Amino acid sequence: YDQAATLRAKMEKRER
Amino acid sequence: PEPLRKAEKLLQETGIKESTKTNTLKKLLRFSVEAGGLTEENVVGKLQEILCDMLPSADKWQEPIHSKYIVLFGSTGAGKTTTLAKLAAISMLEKHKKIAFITTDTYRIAAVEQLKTYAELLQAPLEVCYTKEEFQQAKELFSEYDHVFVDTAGRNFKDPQYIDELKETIPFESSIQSFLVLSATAKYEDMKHIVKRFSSVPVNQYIFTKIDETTSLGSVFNILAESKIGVGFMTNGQNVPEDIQTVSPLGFVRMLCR
Ligand SMILES: Nc1nc2c(ncn2[C@@H]2O[C@H](COP(=O)(O)OP(=O)(O)O)[C@@H](O)[C@H]2O)c(=O)[nH]1
Ligand SMILES: [Mg+2]
Repeated sequence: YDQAATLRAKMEKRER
Repeated sequence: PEPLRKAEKLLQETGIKESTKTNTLKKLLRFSVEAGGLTEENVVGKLQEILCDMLPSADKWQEPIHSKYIVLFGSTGAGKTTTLAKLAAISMLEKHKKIAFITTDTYRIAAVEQLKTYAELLQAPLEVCYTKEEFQQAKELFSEYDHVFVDTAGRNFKDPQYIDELKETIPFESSIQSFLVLSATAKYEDMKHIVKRFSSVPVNQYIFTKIDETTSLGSVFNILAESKIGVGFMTNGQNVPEDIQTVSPLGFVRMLCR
């Protein structure tokens, strides 16, 4: 819950 | 008049200005009286073409990001920072570019934290600049990068000292694309003035924000009609990085007509 939720998720995935 | 009563109705719902509304019916009427017959069906098409012809040519819309430095400036609270983040996210993630930030917004409280937290998420460096020199310096550090997204403090640009302030902080000499940012929720008479004040600064594109937030786009049309440049982006929500999009003059006019 954060206007950046999606972006955060995208960066988490990159890291993976 | 038959379908022209309908066309008159459309124009009503869009928030266009009277002068314009009228002059559109003139052109419409003119064309149709002297050239074939228009149905209740095919009006809208012709109508939209006419409006579209009042907007800058398409090659002046949807200019892509190429320049090294990308600057947004605009009204207070319009969504500049949020939009900068979106733009940057696209450059890195979708287009795979080396990006970095400069912010110039020392004035408003937590504006730096704001952009910082975006830069941290994106794992990009960020320089705060109080002066053109610092900015020029920052340029040295970021010489190895593809794009530097530059944020700025929103001001009451009706008053022109801030135009001065801005000009005295940003080197527009550079490889730089500059976007004027306005809120789709703003009154035309307000924007009109802002755009005048920005006359002495090299704006490349408009960005209109919060189109998700307004009932009519007539006000925005009205501005664009009196402008030599088109719109590079529009924003339609608070979510980064999804809620951004681009439009062609036609695509825009379709939105105008519900
Ligand atoms: N509804 C809507 N809200 C937006 C949009 N763009 C930005 N906002 C919000 O407007 C508020 C202030 O935005 P901000 O980027 O801080 O404005 P700035 O001072 O010009 O940098 C924040 O809540 C943003 O999430 C948009 O396109 N639509
Ligand atoms: Mg800001």
